[PDB]
Amino acid sequence: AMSESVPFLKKPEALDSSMAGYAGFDPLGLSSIADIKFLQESEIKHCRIAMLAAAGSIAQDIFTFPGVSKVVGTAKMTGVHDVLVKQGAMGQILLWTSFLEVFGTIALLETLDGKRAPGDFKFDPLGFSKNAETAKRYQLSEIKNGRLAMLATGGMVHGYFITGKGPLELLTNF
Amino acid sequence: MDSNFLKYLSTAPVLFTVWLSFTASFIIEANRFFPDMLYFPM
Amino acid sequence: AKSKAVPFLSQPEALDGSMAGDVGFDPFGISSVIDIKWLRESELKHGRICMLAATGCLVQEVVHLPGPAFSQKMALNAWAAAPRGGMISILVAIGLIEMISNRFALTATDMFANPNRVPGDLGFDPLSLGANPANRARFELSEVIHGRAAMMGFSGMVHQMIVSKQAPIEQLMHFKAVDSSLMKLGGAAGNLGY
Amino acid sequence: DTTGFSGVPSQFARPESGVYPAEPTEQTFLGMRGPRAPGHRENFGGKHTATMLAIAALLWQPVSEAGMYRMGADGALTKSSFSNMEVPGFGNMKKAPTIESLFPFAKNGFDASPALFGKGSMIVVEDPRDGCGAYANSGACHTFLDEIGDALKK
Amino acid sequence: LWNEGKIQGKGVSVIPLFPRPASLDGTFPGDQGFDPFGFSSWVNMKFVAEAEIKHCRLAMLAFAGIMVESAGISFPGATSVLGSSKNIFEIHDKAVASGAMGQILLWVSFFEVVAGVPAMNEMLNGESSRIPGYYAFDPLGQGKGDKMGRMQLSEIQNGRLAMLAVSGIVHHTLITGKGPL
Amino acid sequence: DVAGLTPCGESKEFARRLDGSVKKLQTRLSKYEAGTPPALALQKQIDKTKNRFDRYGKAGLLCGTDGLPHLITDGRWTHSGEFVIPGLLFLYVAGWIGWVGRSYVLFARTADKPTEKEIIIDVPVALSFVSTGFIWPFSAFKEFTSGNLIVPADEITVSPR
Ligand code: CLA
Ligand code: CLA
Ligand code: CLA
Ligand code: CLA
Ligand SMILES: CCCCCCCCCCCCCCCCCC(=O)OC[C@H](CO[C@@H]1O[C@H](CO)[C@H](O)[C@H](O)[C@H]1O)OC(=O)CCCCCCCCCCCCCCCCC
Ligand SMILES: CCCCCCCCCCCCCCCC(=O)OC[C@H](COP(=O)(O)OC[C@@H](O)CO)OC(=O)CCCCCCCCCCCCCCC
Ligand code: KC2
Ligand SMILES: CC1=C(C#C/C(C)=C/C=C/C(C)=C/C=C/C=C(C)/C=C/C=C(\C)C#CC2=C(C)C[C@@H](O)CC2(C)C)C(C)(C)C[C@H](O)C1
Ligand SMILES: CC1=C(C#C/C(C)=C/C=C/C(C)=C/C=C/C=C(C)/C=C/C=C(\C)C#CC2=C(C)C[C@@H](O)CC2(C)C)C(C)(C)C[C@H](O)C1
Repeated sequence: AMSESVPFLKKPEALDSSMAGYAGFDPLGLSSIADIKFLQESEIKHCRIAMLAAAGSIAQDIFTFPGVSKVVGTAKMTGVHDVLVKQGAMGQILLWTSFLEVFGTIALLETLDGKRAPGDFKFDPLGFSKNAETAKRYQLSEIKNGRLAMLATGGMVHGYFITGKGPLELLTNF
Repeated sequence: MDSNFLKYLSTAPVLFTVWLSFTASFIIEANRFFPDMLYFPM
Repeated sequence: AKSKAVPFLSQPEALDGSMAGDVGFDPFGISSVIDIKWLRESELKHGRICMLAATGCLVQEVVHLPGPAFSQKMALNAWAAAPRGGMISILVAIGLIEMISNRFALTATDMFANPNRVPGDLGFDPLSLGANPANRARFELSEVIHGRAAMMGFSGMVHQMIVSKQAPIEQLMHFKAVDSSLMKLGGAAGNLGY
Repeated sequence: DTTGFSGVPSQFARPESGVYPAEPTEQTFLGMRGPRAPGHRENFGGKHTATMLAIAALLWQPVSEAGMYRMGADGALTKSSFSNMEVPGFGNMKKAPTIESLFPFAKNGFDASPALFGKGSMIVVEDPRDGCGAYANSGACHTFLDEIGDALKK
Repeated sequence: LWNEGKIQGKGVSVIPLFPRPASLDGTFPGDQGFDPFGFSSWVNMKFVAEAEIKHCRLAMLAFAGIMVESAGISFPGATSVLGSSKNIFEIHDKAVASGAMGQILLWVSFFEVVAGVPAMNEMLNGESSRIPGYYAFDPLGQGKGDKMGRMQLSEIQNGRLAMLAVSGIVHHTLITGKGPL
Repeated sequence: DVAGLTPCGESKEFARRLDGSVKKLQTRLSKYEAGTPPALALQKQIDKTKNRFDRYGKAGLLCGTDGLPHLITDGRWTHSGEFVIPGLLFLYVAGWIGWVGRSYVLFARTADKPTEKEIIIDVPVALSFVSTGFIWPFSAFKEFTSGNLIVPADEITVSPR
């Protein structure tokens, strides 16, 4: 048993193909250190938050909701955060996500108990995961897109620090 | 080190002299670095 | 039956290669007079304190809590500038941690009374990172080595702050060699005092 | 014999309890491994501690932002302390203890926030390197590596 | 190939002035006695073998880089931002000042942190049976018996020669003040 | 202030004590040349004398008519650093020494020859005991309530009357 993603390394002995997004990639042996269900839930959480963050960067560059331009002007990305901490916007977001995270704490503790799949909040209002094969295709897809957006978000915010522009106008200029 | 010489250094006059020489020495050092402590400073 | 660390000396008894970091290094034979369980408790305790302390010096140089009372880049100045009430709060909290974590078995005569008690093992694993028994041996080894390295490193940092009145990495980046006129070592009795 | 610092109370003629509880293995997130009562880790285990810490961190957000927020002529909000509210029925005590007495951030000048650090009293992050390199520097910046090079060429 | 008995293999001493020690084992690639100070008696043979192959590969790549940067050959725009000189030391110093050397340092360090240290730990513990220096990096074919017989020997010798030659070049350039080619 | 005494920082007789003590040293310094070892020594003494008087002046001590600092020991908290706090430090050390010596005497009773342990001390066991003394108040009080500090009156030898 050698890793399919890193061939000169051994299989990481806590990862199995029944997981979503499995490529045998754990060279530092972290899946042996922490509990794997915690790591999976942390990965999906990071994935979804970063997908929202990347889309928000793109959309914020394209358009902005009515009235927002007056309160926050030339500021963009991290720059708006400080202005919107002065107003009540950021605090209200923190409050409602924190409310959701209390139940997510209870959900994660049930996951570590072994009664819930990681990332399973059973949220499927529109019907997409009716069929099993499509559920698997979506599960692999959502981890893949979330990973891509994790690196994306990283790149976008660091480009903002370097240039002061942000993702779309950084494409337009330079 | 020889166990009989260590048993000699464990005798009462040797330990008494060493312990109170050590005691005398850190009182002397404490009064060298911190002299004239008439009161607990507070 | 010779020591591996010190090849010309004999292997000290109570050192049998079972403990992590056991390389046979006991030339003064402290383990023959003091029980090895107490010594490993003291080694792990010293090392953990130092690991935090070394990280404390480096991070305190870089990152600060807000306020003028916490703006001391040089760590030896932080001791005096940081609020006394909170520093003595730290000391009292440490004392309560010492009595509870040891379960009122603190004295040399009473600690390890329970045969279940293990040197350095206080039951501290909040996130169960030592749950896997495959990782147990190298974790024990790397904890012992990190502790030893950090004891030596913190000793160096404190006495280099004494010699050079600079925080440690700022000392590395604005380095100045010893004049030798200052910081004379000894000399209290050579000049007969004064 | 007694080796010294052995720790067994029977080798030092000390009275022991004679009761040495069996050591379990289960752990709690903000607690320790040790002898508990039966059923203790099922009600006050990791589930309890994580949920209670989560609720305390959620309820910190109103508490850290506590104050009397009132509107002026426009929608502009003014913040006031809860001391300014006067209770009407308790004799000579006119102002009354509130949540600002258990969490007095303002007196110590803390500017508490839901994240725990506000604009005022933000964490301070500086750069030790001081805008220069490891080696081959010029000016008011002379590293340890530069002194190694300086000594080797002299 | 292996050429056991003639070169490499076992019982071959390239400097008969030093007898071939019995500590040394005749089963490591490019191994031909040559152990004067008796290091193989006590060192881990796999660790020093991996270290020798890795030092060989840096030496070869460094030789290739020294020759190219001493022939004046460059990538487009490299000489615009870096210097136009061909002194290897000055190019290192200005590529440090440009951040290019920091980027190479970053990615080489990342490769060691996530792949070099696990490959070392597994190869020395005895959990993976990876031969020293192997990273399954054979994209352009050239595998089979020749790779484990003659090519293995070629890598070890060409690298030892590259080590000697690069040490030679850097010392000669420093004393003369002038580079090669 | 307390008991008609004067704080040492404003008593004029404390000031005359300091001035006379420094003139006594300066007239001895007037017989030596500048860089000599007796001159350096006397200047170090003058600095030490001035430091001591300055420190006593700012410490809250109360000088008498004589100008010498007096100690107030009635229990008031403004003067606790003169008897109450040094006394707490003493009782901790003294109780430590007593607890540690008692623990060694009880260990030595259970030995092969109990009187050989007291003229030839078992230094590892005795150092084990000297380390235990830091929590002597709790150890000694628990010893008391568990009926192990005090022995009953009928296991103690007494005179016939
Ligand atoms: C990590 C996620 C993240 C974070 C921290 C922020 C933070 C912020 N955004 Mg951005 N934004 C995000 C995602 C994010 N956004 C997404 C996903 C979009 C849409 C593609 C946008 C589009 C957007 C615009 C257009 C604007 C902001 C603005 C702002 C600022 C004020 C908040 C506001 O009114 O936003 C409004 C944002 C929204 C209403 C979109 C919220 C998206 C939610 C998360 C979708 C969730 C639905 C999903 C099905 C889950 C259902 C819940 C269920 C589980 C119960 C603040 C800087 C404003 C600003 O200051 O710009 C200068 C502004 O004009 N955001
Ligand atoms: C009985 C509970 C109690 C109470 C009422 C106080 C009250 C006080 N403490 Mg605290 N303190 C306590 C326990 C307590 N302390 C304990 C147990 C410790 C030891 C760990 C400390 C250590 C401590 C320090 C070091 C300082 C105080 C300070 C203060 C004063 C100002 C607080 C302030 O402005 O908060 C508002 C500010 C905050 C909420 C900022 C919080 C900063 C973060 C959370 C620090 C990170 C903690 C860190 C991870 C610790 C881990 C170790 C721990 C687990 C053992 C206030 C008189 C400060 C002081 O005296 O200033 C005048 C000060 O410098 N305290
Ligand atoms: C003459 C040089 C030489 C030789 C004989 C080998 C031989 C080998 N290597 Mg090594 N290797 C080398 C250089 C070399 N390597 C260098 C410099 C690097 C760093 C980039 C590597 C990195 C490397 C890895 C990471 C791994 C190997 C492995 C292997 C083995 C299998 C691969 C194979 O057979 O393809 C070898 C094919 C060739 C040598 C064809 C020739 C290509 C030439 C050398 C390129 C020349 C570049 C350029 C033109 C420079 C000249 C101009 C300059 C002066 C300006 C084999 C033992 C694998 C192994 O089994 O390890 C034990 C493995 O996993 N090698
Ligand atoms: C550590 C042993 C020890 C202990 C716990 C006590 C305890 C006591 N003694 Mg005894 N005593 C001791 C040693 C000890 N003594 C020795 C060595 C001598 C000979 C000098 C005496 C002579 C003595 C007299 C004459 C009197 C007491 C009295 C008392 C009582 C009141 C406290 C006091 O007056 O202290 C007084 C202490 C001394 C006069 C001498 C103490 C000398 C040193 C400081 C202590 C011994 C240190 C010992 C070597 C410890 C080694 C420990 C090591 C092996 C680990 C108390 C019962 C008094 C009493 O009966 O009151 C009711 C009293 O009148 N003691
Ligand atoms: C999921 C987590 C991912 C994390 C990924 C990041 C971490 C990955 C691991 C990283 C491990 C460390 C790698 C380096 C990181 C920082 C890179 C960096 O830019 O560094 C920063 C510094 C340089 O800093 C430079 O400063 C210049 C201005 O002066 C530039 O303008 C830039 O600021 C910067 O490039 O790097 C060093 O100082 C390196 C010193 C040398 C280190 C070894 C060099 C290679 C070995 C050969 C040396 C032989 C010496 C022999 C004896 C000589 C005696 C004199
Ligand atoms: C495991 C931890 C290891 C710790 C290692 C210690 C590192 C630092 C040690 C000193 C470094 C170099 C010293 C040169 C400095 C030096 O030698 O100065 C010399 C000084 C005496 O002064 P002189 O007579 O040399 O004056 C000379 C003239 O040139 C100047 O007037 O020697 C001492 O006595 C000082 C040390 C105190 C002696 C007592 C120490 C306390 C005793 C405690 C019990 C014993 C502990 C061990 C005692 C040795
Ligand atoms: C409604 C009342 C109540 C509240 C609001 C509350 C809040 C929190 C918070 C909130 C920030 C944390 C972080 C927390 C954590 C722990 N609680 Mg909990 N707790 C409450 C009730 C009880 C009882 C009755 C017990 C208990 C225990 C523990 C143990 C130790 C277990 C061990 O170490 O084995 C830990 C770590 C047991 C105990 O031993 O306490 C000494 C025990 O019997 N708790 N608790
Ligand atoms: C027990 C023992 C061990 C040990 C150990 C050791 C050495 C432990 C040391 C532990 C330490 C250093 C703990 C530090 C805690 C700091 C706190 C809580 C800061 C609070 C800041 C506050 C409240 C504020 C404020 C504010 C003020 C007032 C006003 C503003 O202008 C500024 C500001 C906004 C910031 C170990 C574990 C190693 C092993 C073994 O088991 C034995
Ligand atoms: C175990 C446990 C967990 C945990 C945890 C924690 C808190 C782990 C943290 C561990 C840490 C902080 C380790 C730090 C080690 C420091 C070292 C080795 C420094 C050595 C310095 C040297 C050699 C030097 C030097 C220097 C000198 C003298 C000269 C200077 O001029 C310069 C220089 C700087 C070079 C958690 C809580 C997560 C839960 C889990 O369930 C169980």
